[PDB]
Amino acid sequence: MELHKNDIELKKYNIGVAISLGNKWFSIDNIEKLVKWSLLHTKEYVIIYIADSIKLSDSHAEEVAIRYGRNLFIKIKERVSLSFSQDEQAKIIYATWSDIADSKYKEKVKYLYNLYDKNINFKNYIENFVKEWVSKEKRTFNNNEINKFGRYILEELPALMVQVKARGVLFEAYVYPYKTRITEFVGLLQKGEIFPEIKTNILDNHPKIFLEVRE
Repeated sequence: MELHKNDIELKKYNIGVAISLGNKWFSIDNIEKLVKWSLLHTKEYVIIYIADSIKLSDSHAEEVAIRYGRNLFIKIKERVSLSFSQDEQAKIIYATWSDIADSKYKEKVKYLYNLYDKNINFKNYIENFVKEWVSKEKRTFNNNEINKFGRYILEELPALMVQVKARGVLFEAYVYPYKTRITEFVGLLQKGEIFPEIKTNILDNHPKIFLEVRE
């Protein structure tokens, strides 16, 4: 379980663990290993949050937090309190969607929402994103559901792109087991190589660092 870079063993960064809820790789055991890896390599804190989710709330991410995320976090906490010492447990921050989606963050989401409504090339590219995901599944989805899912990605996009605070604590880097179409998309966005208007408006030359960590 190692990094797939000298600043990492110089422990320059706090590390987030970006959990994909319902993704088969994110067993409790694989989460515990990412948390162990992060505690060893982090500057100080490890931030655990739900990074995506592929009506009790107008915000999809918030609905995921209240319906499933809490019970996920309860299981992670019990596992950690058996696997790690009290002083290591003190370094872990369980960041709900509310701890992340502060004022500044919601302005970034609203910029993306309005771009998704007023720019058809952006809507279409985000929608084509969803279609390739669910082309991999047996289940089928209409165009209205596809357009709904596209909005849901946008809610999580700033957290992948910009360095943000979880309950007062900046984390510059996050770990994820493999490159995805999303992490490739974010990489182009941060460079201004795709939809340059987004970098100009919502990003700021401290880019969120993606660390690929797996067995």
